[PDB]
Amino acid sequence: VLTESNKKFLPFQQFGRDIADTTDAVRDPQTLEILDITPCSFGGVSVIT
Amino acid sequence: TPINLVRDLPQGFSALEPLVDLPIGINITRFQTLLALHRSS
Ligand SMILES: *[C@@H]1O[C@H](CO)[C@@H](O)[C@H](O)[C@H]1NC(C)=O
Repeated sequence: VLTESNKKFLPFQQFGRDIADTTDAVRDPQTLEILDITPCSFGGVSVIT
Repeated sequence: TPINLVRDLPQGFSALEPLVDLPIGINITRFQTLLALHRSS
């Protein structure tokens, strides 16, 4: 999900990585908008019978 | 950074943000600063 980022990316910075080196924020190449990235919603499915 | 001291490099922390990558491919093994002079031997 490409939500509007609150991160204050410095002018030289492009990305932002997680503790596992997964990018959690990105810099749009065409505009200086900072976009933070959250994983697509997931979870287990359990059937109650 | 703003400094009001002329010697004894002040303590504390100050990061150096990258200012230019300069995609160059030379070898450098001898360095020499280029300093102006107050000419006014
Ligand atoms: C250093 O640069 C010189 C160029 O004068 C070159 O001849 C030499 O091979 C270079 N050395 C290394 C270790 O790259």
